[PDB]
Amino acid sequence: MIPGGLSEAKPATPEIQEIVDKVKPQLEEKTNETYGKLEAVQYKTQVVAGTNYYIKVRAGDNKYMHLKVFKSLPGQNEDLVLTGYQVDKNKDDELTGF
Repeated sequence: MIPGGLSEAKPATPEIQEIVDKVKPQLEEKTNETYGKLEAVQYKTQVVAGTNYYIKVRAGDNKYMHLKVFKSLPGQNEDLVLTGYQVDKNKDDELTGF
């Protein structure tokens, strides 16, 4: 029905890859490097004042990049955010909380 709180990793989808595909550029200048297609692989979602996001996304090459976005409900203007990301994080890195 409505499982809130960091749950297991739901396998990414077009929406998961959208969060990352929406913060991939926010990641380029928010870290100090340039990432590439973020082929989402899995993503942890939870609830609070909207819905945060966790996403183990393939950073193009064999490298990976964890992602942490926040959902600020539907309100036009800007939407979602890149609340964090574990750069250079490999697959073994389960998202767990973040």
